[PDB]
Amino acid sequence: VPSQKTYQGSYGFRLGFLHSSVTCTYSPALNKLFCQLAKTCPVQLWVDSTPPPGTRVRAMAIYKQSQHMTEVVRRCPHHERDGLAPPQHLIRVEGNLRAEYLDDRNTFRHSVVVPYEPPEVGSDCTTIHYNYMCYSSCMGGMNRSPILTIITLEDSSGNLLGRDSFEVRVCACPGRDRRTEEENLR
Ligand SMILES: [Zn+2]
Repeated sequence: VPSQKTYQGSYGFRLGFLHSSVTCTYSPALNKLFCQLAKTCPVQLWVDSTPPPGTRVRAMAIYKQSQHMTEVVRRCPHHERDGLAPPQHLIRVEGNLRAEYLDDRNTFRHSVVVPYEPPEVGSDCTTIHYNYMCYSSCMGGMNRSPILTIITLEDSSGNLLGRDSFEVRVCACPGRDRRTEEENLR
């Protein structure tokens, strides 16, 4: 099972989030992103030093709870029904002409990878636009089992260079749900 532990590594890799009728909102308190289905989720990649050419960025979802971490996160039957992302994949990347949709031969886990690109002129960070294609309610079962998105910075061979992660709740009312959860967190 993929590790969720933060690993800034040698390039000082870490994620940043943007608040984007709320379609996508991030709670620092809960280290949790709340977003609507199939809407743009801007995730920022920050590094202290530019990684080597050929560096890649992979996004993968896993269940948070240890008791279900061996289960593969995938879309529900209803939702697995752009000609690029396989219908079974929860996470899609929007606006990248080099996204690769992968299925691990041994674990059957899904992931989407794009080349790492240095911040463009006029920016201090690199931003990736993710879309979540199924609701937490579809994937969580009775006791709403939460999922985590794990983002890894990798070299051309797949070797780990850095990792960061966040809980994600894909839901109809991101704004309301965040308030409810932060409320309960108090
Ligand atoms: Zn679904």
